[PDB]
Amino acid sequence: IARTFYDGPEKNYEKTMAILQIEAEKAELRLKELEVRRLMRARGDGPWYQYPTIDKALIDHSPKTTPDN
Amino acid sequence: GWVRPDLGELSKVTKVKTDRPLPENPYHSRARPEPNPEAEGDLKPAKHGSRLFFWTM
Ligand SMILES: CCCCCCCCCCCCCCCCC[C@@H](O)O[C@H](CO[C@H](O)CCCCCCCCCCCCCCC)COP(=O)(O)OCC[N+](C)(C)C
Repeated sequence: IARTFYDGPEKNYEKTMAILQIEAEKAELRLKELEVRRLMRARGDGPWYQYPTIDKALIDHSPKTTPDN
Repeated sequence: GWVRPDLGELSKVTKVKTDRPLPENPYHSRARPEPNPEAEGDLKPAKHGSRLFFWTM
C-alpha cells in the first residue's frame, strides 16, 4: 500500500517547508505594503497618492500691456 | 529739419542698447522645492502574484 499509493515523508516535509516560506514572505510583503501606503499618503512624496496641480506650461510669459505685470 | 513719421512707424518694436544690467530675479521668487526623485530601474514581475487573500497569482 505504501509503495503503490503514497510517498515518503521527506516529500511532504519539504513541500510544507516551501509553503511556509512562501506564506511568510507574503505576510511580510503585505505588512510592508500597508506601512508604505500609510507613509506615502501622509507625506505625499511617493509615486502614489499624487494629486494633480496646475500645469506651469499654461502661463503666458509675454508683455502684459502694463509695466508692473 | 524734422520729418513726420509715416503710418506704421511709431508702432514698431525697436531695439534698445543700454548699460543697466538685466535683473536676475525681478519677481523676487523663492527657491522652488525639490521634486519627487524619479522612477528608476526595469520592471520585474510581482512577488508571489497579487498576494490578495487566497489567490496564488
Ligand atoms: C492483496 C490482496 C489482499 C489485500 C487487499 C487490499 C485492498 C486495497 C485495494 C483498495 C483501494 C482503496 C482505494 C484508494 C485509492 C487511492 C487513490 C490515490 O491515492 O492513488 C493515486 C493513483 O491511483 C492508483 O493508481 C490507484 C487507482 C485505482 C482506483 C481504485 C478503484 C478500484 C475499484 C474496483 C471497481 C470495479 C468496477 C467493475 C465494473 C463492472 C496515487 O497518486 P500518484 O501521485 O499518482 O502516486 C503516488 C505514489 N507514487 C508516486 C509512488 C507512484
